[PDB]
Amino acid sequence: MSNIKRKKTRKLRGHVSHGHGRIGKHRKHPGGRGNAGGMHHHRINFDKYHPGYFGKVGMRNFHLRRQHKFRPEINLDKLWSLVGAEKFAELEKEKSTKAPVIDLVKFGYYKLLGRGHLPARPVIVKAKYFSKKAEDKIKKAGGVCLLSA
Amino acid sequence: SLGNARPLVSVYTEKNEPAKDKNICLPAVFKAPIRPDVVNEVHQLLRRNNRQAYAVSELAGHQTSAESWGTGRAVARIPRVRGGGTHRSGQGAFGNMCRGGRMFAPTKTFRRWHRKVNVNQRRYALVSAIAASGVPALVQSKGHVIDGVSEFPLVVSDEVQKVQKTKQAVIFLRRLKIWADIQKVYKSQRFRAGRGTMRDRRRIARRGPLVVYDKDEGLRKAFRNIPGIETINVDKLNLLKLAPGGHVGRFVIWTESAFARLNDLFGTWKKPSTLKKGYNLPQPKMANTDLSRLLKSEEIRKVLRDPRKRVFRSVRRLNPLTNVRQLIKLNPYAEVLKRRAALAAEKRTVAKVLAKAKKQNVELAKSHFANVATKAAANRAKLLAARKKKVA
Amino acid sequence: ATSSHLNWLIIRNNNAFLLKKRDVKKPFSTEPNNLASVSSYRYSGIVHKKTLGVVPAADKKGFTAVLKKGKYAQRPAKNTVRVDFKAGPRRSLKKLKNLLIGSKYRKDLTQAALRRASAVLRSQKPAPVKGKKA
Amino acid sequence: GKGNNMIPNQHYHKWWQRHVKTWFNQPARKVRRHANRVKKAKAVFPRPASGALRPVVRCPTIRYHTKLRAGRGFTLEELKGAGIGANFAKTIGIAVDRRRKNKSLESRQRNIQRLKEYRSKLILFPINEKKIRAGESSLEECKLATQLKGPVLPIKNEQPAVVEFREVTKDEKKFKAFATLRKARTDARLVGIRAKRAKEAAESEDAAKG
RNA sequence: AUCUCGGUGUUCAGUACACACAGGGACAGCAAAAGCUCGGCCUAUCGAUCCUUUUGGUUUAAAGAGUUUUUAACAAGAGG
RNA sequence: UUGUAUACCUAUACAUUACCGCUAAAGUAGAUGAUUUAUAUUACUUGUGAUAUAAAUUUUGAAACUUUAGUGAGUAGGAA
RNA sequence: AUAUGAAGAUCAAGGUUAUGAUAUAAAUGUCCCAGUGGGCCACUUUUGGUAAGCAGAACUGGCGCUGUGGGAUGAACCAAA
RNA sequence: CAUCUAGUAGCUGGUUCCUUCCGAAGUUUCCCUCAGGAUAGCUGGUGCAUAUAAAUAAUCUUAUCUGGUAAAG
RNA sequence: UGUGUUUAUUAUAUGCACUUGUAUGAUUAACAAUGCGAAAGAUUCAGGAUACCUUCGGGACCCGUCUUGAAACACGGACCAAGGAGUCUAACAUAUGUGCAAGUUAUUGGGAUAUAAACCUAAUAGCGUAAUUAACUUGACUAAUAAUGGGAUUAGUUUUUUAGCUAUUUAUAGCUAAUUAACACAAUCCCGGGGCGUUCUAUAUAGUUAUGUAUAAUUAUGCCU
RNA sequence: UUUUCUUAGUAGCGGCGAGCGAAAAGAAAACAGUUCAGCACUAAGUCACUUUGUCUAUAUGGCAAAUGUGAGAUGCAGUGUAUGGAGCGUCAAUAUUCUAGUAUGAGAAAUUAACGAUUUAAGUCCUUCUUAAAUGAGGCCAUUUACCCAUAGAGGGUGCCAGGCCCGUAUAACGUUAAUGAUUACUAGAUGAUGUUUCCAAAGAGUCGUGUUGCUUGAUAGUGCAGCACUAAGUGGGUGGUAAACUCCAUCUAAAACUAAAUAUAACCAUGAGACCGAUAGUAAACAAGUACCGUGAGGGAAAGUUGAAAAGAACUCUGAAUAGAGAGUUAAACAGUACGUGAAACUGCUUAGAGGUUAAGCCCGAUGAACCUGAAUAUCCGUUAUGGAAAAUUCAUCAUUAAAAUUGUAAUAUUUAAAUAAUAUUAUGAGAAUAGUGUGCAUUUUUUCCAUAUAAGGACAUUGUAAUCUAUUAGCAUAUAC
Repeated sequence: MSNIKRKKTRKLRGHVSHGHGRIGKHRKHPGGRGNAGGMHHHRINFDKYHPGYFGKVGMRNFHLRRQHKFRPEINLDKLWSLVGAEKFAELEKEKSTKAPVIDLVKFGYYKLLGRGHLPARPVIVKAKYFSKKAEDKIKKAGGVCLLSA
Repeated sequence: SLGNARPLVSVYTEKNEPAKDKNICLPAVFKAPIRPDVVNEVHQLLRRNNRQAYAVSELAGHQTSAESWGTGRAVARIPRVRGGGTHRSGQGAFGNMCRGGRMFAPTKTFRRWHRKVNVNQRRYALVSAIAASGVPALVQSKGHVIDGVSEFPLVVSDEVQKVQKTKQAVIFLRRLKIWADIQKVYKSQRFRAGRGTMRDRRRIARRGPLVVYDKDEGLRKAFRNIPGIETINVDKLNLLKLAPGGHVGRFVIWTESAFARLNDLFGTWKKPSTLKKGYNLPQPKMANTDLSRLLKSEEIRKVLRDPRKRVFRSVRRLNPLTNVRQLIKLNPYAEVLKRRAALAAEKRTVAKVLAKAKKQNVELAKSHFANVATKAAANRAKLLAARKKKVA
Repeated sequence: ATSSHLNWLIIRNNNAFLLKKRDVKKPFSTEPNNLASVSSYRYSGIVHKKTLGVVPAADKKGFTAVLKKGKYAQRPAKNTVRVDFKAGPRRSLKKLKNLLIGSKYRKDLTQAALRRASAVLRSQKPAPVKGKKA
Repeated sequence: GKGNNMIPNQHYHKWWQRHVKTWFNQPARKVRRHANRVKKAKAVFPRPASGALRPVVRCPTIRYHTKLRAGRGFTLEELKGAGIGANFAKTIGIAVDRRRKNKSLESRQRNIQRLKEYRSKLILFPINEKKIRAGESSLEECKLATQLKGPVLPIKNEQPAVVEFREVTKDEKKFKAFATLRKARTDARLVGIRAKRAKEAAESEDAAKG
């Protein structure tokens, strides 16, 4: 499926050594096998390029459950793309007929973070968890966050 | 890009009947782009999905208890077969270079033979094999005798979908002047030049027309036995059958209820599809695409520079020390002193041949004293210049 | 999909008529309306209607029966005669190469057709010329 | 080896070519599993294809709070309120599984309509043409009008993408949540510290008349 | 011969330790005061991971929830 | 042998030229009555321009043609 | 004790870009990309050693990796790639 | 004897078509390291940013700083 | 520089028609001799290491290999024919191709049939779109309008302002030294800001709200700590 | 329960080094549930033999009789089972009906499946080459130029490549088996839920557990397993990824048992395939191959396919003691005669041609003798000439006239892209061309098409010699000036 016509086995026919030198030509494992020895003769290669290899920074969680730190998040940055496409500007008549009741647990999201630059319209967001700046820019525009599961 | 704009493909009846009472616009697939390198790559990866696994036996070459006589037994160090009395000891075992050894790396049955192509990239290649099954520059370049075929796309009635015998089916191809591509199919019937002949592919022909149909009342049975012909449903549309070989431009015969459904399968240039949920037609990188109209074109032509036209071959360096016509070209005022010294050199001659010949002093006429005694008496011609020019 | 410059790049390296011929790098192509069989850009099959084909005869060994340009008024979806319009000069060599330079008031492919016609007339000249050779 | 390489970790130290599995019967298992389903569905009656009932509630953890998948059950006290029939429901095929104890009432009312939705769709070909109490119809027979054999009997579902967007607009401009979660956190963070000082400070008056 | 937080020089791969340095933030010594004292006038006098072990928050976790013991974890030393 | 004199001989070096490559730069893409060129009628400048009638070259595998310059040692090795 | 310091941020005013010569196109990333990690010879300077076609270094040029002319001959010298 | 087993080898040996272009290294640090690595240098490939000055960059002159070797004592 | 005295020398003032006179825009072009490419097949002239043979002068050691150095008294190779050594796979990286692009990828399955292919498709999931911290927490500035905010270096843009060349509908065009604007695209350089962590510290905490001092009765009515 | 995808190379484990490494949830495939022991079952209510009647497989069967002999109270059946139950009570449906069997035929094949060498459409039609062989080449009224057939054009055979000569193939027919079960008959067994509600009530011991010890695991103050020591409880006991004690909460019910399906499959029975190998390959084995052969034995284990279409497998004669040689003969051919297709290289017997004391040979470069081979004039100077002849189209001939077919450029309408714009058809319009027809004329002096006749030559071509020019270059002379 791969070429070989473009591979270099086909260009080294027939030059003697096949890419590898007269002198210290291709032998089986001349530094060892795999990640060994990372503290001895491959020391420099493991720091640089991999610092933080060899040690132990700690707290052993026997049986992590990744269904505990789940929390899908969403910035204020988007947040208006969730409500449909033409209500974007159909409310900026100007006519404040609408704070959109958004429920993020029906959109798969659990926290509302706040990176934002949000517009001046009210919303009614219903996330599980809060960012503090999220609830400080939605209150600044006449909105809520209904603290709901 | 904007789709129809050569539109009205006409339906032809059984008797080739230069139109009908029906007229369909182009279903907008036929202006979607034909990229022949996408199709070549998508076809190639997708025809690998019919491959079967091969491998040598995993125990072959390795059915020997053969170790190495080491050194120094005057024979090289490979695993030689053990015992006695049987031609086979002690002979050479296990190696790629031995006779009976395992091959260099044996072929395994877990090569990746099949392939995952993106689905949107197999929709791109199907679309570029329908827009090339119009365009009679491209059907005429897959071979494909079509200089008596009525329209591109050939749409025929739904009455072709009821053809039930192969006798009726070849008359339809005779009446619609499709039979001249079947006759080129029979002239291509060969044997393969392999090796494939021993492996169940000795041969039959090359490819012919493709009859896209909508319903099958009888026509896949009736067209089954004709060489080169194959019949295909609208909604499926194999790319392996619609651009065979990775090459675009198969002669394709639609019916009419298989031509109504190309606006549902592939989308439209305004809306998406109905049957390929979310598919939009691919946009080209070039809408107008006629580089001949564009290079004319008076928006472009009024801003260009000039073709300024003389071409400068213009080489040989002449030597302006043995040339004079290259010295008097590069340095005029060479001419001025080259004349001013050659005229004085011609005047030094006359003063010499005069002052020598005072011991002979013969003539004064023409022979050895034309270049002497004429200019010795043309100093009377500069007696005027002192005498008659002081009137100013 | 409409252009010939697009059409060519789809065929300029594989079509049924391309003849690669091992050494002199690309001169050949065998499509029935070429006039100088080369694969060039539009000395070519389909040009969409300036496909000029000078051919013999029809009555071999008569004259140069020219398959002409097929131009606009059918679609160019092809025949059962619909797209091709086929007119054939005769009678001479000097008074039909002028009534083929005159049937082509427009000048670009003319002199490929005035050399393909002047070589079809030469190709059936040995039925009158180059006699019994005593 | 030479360097910058995403440290290798590939578990091939263990002679895994005796463990290799190849899957070229994958096209051939699609054909046989399909042809088993066809031969199953032809061999029942006009019964459903799949087809018993399989109740609907509630993928377990927080990650799948919201999804409402298909169960294996119907819960002997989901059957009970729905006019069933705990050992009649195995025959018309209602999945009667009884290691499931129903926790909520909502979980039991989510699936007690589903036992009356179907059985209001289930025509009961009779035994004797006496029509004991089917009580659907005579001439909606399985002689006559049935034989359609639906696939999945589904969840329905029925929007929950969702989005029928309501607007009020609402008045709760005073009632904060950036501090309601920092206090319901540290209520339970400090439950034991507050309930230990509660049984020393509020048990200082019991030594008066003791 | 203090507490802290980076930065630099050397060796150098411009990695580490270590040794020196030049600063910022304290808090203190001497001095009437300016002074700039961050060990020894300067160039030597020394040491990773894992482990163990102190000091340290007046802590974080043991994943059903509290309470105390235990263990763990993190910062800084020591044991080589 | 030492010190000199002229005159020659001798490289794959140097110069010029022919040819190959490589490098680097530049040109060319109105074909519909497109561009020219030689004649043959008129506006007019003396002369040129325009209409008209007298032969050709050009659909440059736009990955093609055309123009000009420099350049050429090679193991291990890389690349077309 | 200066909201003259010292840094910074702005408007003003300044002939002819401030030795020479050059421009093999230079700049910057990535594959940390292959081979290599035994060297050896020479002028000059050097250390050890009685000395060595010996041992060890600094400098630039060479052979390795390179034909051709010269030294009869020759890895390295002279000339020239 | 057969299998595990094609056990492993920093070691010896061999490693298969042509032309074109560019062209090394035997040094650094570190390693139970000294017939070997990893590391940096040297190499190639692939680009990219800038083509009908006052941008800069590298051996001399000028200005200035540095030096303890030859010589000198 | 100036002007005459002056005596010398160059240049411009050669239009029309014609012709076997330079760059032929790397020029090589002419006169003459020999020899006819015979209907089938000779001959004349020039050329040819075709595989050789003959003859002669110059050159010329035996290849592969490891090596600082091989013709080596280093190893291998008597000769032929066939066979004979950089692969497959898992995972990652860079690069290029291609598709779609806040996405993307159906490929475990299920459908639909035409056949191990091709076609359609649910619900998931992976990776990405949000990180940090040992952990608990926490989570990316008021751009609805600032691409990193600001600065510097900045290719381009009817941008945009200001003398002449060129065609003058006396317009409008195109080219240079200039006034601007732009995120001045991208990329580098610098200075900031923000999330988190850790440490200093300004919390008299003024405070601010809230279970609580108000009654109705679980609820909504006060200021305060 | 099991299998796949994902979780996840994750949590964990590890000289915390090398390395290793699961599971819940989620998504699929498939789905099927149950039985005991132990209670106030409340008449051993059970079973195996054997014999005797008597059914209808060639029955470790069916029923009954004697209840003949035994198992069984140290516990057999029925009810009933941790997911628990059993009796009362209500309340609401409620028989001569059902479920499961075998027997039987609905049905004059009535369906469907699998299996059957029993059955098939159309050319061996007319000429070339083979005249060794046709399956190859040509041809075959029109039906829109298939000769015919085709739901059959897969493959194989047959003296070359065959849809039509043959087997098959496609669709089927027939034939055989099996499955279906309308009724009837007999033997069984049975005749619901329950908003609800009082009483009765059995839950597995040297076994969990704990200590230790050993192996094992991802399991870390124990993941599983085992030995030993210790040995439970009945609101008890196990688990909740960190040991312990308290008080909770959730969650199951261990120490007894059965169970289809999805899943696996280098073996076996029968098949189909292939981007596989093509006789030093592919199995070791294409063949009398696990053979010949070797080893005391365990074991080791080859090599070896091909005459031709047909044996037509070389009668016969001569020579010889003879296989044989020579001549015949068969054959398309014995350069096909059993190294039987082809027949390479190494290596040489003979022939033929030159040469030989000249690195040992071979070699390179430049020539050479001999041999052989390759390529090469298409008409004038200071001109693809004036004349003169010859032929023929009979739209052309110059034109005029006519009939068409398109092009180009205007106009218009319907379509796309709704306003123009464009592009596509469908019409019309004009000028100029071209095609076929007729005619001052066929040549009326022209038009096409051929041949001797001038200027300076055979000119052109190649190979030479000459002469001149330009580049790069070598040598030689001397016309004057300055210092």
